[PDB]
Amino acid sequence: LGSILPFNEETADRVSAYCEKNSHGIPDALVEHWEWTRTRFPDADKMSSRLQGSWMIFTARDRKPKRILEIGCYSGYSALAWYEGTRDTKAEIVTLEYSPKMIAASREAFKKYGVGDRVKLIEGPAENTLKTLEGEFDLIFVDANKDGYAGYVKTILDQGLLSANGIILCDNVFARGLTIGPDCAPWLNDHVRPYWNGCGQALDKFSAGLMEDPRIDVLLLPVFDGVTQIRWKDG
Amino acid sequence: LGSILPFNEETADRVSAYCEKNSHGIPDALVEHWEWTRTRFPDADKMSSRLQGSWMIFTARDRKPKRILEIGCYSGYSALAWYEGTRDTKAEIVTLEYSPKMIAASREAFKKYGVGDRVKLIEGPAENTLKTLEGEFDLIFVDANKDGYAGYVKTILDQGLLSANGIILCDNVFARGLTIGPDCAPWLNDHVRPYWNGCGQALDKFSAGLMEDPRIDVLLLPVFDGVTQIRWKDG
Repeated sequence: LGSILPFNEETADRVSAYCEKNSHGIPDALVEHWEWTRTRFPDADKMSSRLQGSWMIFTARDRKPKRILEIGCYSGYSALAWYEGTRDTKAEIVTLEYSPKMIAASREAFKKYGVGDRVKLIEGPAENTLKTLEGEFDLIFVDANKDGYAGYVKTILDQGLLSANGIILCDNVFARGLTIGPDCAPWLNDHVRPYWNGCGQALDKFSAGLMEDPRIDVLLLPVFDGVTQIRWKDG
Repeated sequence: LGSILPFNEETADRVSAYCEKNSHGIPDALVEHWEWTRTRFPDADKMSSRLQGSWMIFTARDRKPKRILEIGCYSGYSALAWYEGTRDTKAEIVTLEYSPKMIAASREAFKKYGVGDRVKLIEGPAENTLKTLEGEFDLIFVDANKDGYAGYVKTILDQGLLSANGIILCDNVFARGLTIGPDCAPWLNDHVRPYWNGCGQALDKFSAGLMEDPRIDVLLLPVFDGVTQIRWKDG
């Protein structure tokens, strides 16, 4: 038997709002950023919910990571979540982004937000800029091109970019359900179905490959759009 | 739009099985106890998958708590998961139960598994026994009587049973969706619906009440049957 409650669209949305009502919210400045991102960007679908911002901030305050790595910055929403969750420690936040528009968008938001230089944006293809990083990170958040997740994790592990007691959090691993199977997101609009199906197929192979890597513990958590947790096996 | 993917019953079960297939499984000895629990208590109407077992183990290996408290032992499945995930740190596990058949099942299981060295089962009304505990716990798992959650958490916080860096995880907070409202679980078996509706009312009052406590950060995570994370507010 299963670990997922079945909801229709209306009710899933309603239960999300219930979680937000009954979870501490994100700071006002991050709400304003979120609303702005939604207003400014057509592809604003790539950005998390307010609840997910709460989850990122909770996670940071709980784990207290010393360095955070983020693969995929988009409009900086999640970077600013990590920044908020780490004010007491002034953790370093390294975030990688490929898209010139998102790069500009992010520096813009980061500028505006008043973040100090502990937030560092590195520009260029992540598969390459990842390889150049020094040291190790306590929390790594992966949410860039879905067809690149397998490569990213491989580089993280190979070069020891994940600290001993760190975790990798990979986002959107379900591809709305299409990671599991083509008939698993019947509600998707026709114009985005080819995209999610492509992602789903790549994330399926990604997920399978993780199970073949004897260095790590893997937990695919059925929350949000699917979150894979990865840690170094103790073992 | 929200943070929860909509799935019909069939598809939700398929996605659940996908998560199990693509997460490290629980040990053979724990699979055996899981089977035993489903047989001995076939009317349990209990959500406790292998995946949740994987989650509990991953969580303990990750967080490395020095001591674990759980309120609601049932058949000892979760206690044994905690045991597995804390093998190399020798963590103390204190579990509270009041049902005589559950106490019986758990003692038999704990003896068969050989986990008595560091699993301590405390018998009696958890309301009262919880208050007798001393020290602090790094991880607290609450899954007992749902009308009790508010009183358990208040005792935990008032007596400082939660360590500074610890977390409380409260399970089944959604009551199958009925916490959010009576129309939120149309798939549910009507023979258990009065029961879960009653739980849902209590858990709604519980969730609202958590938001009024200035001492804590709260996140209601839409995973499994609803998991509330609680920590001390910084700080």
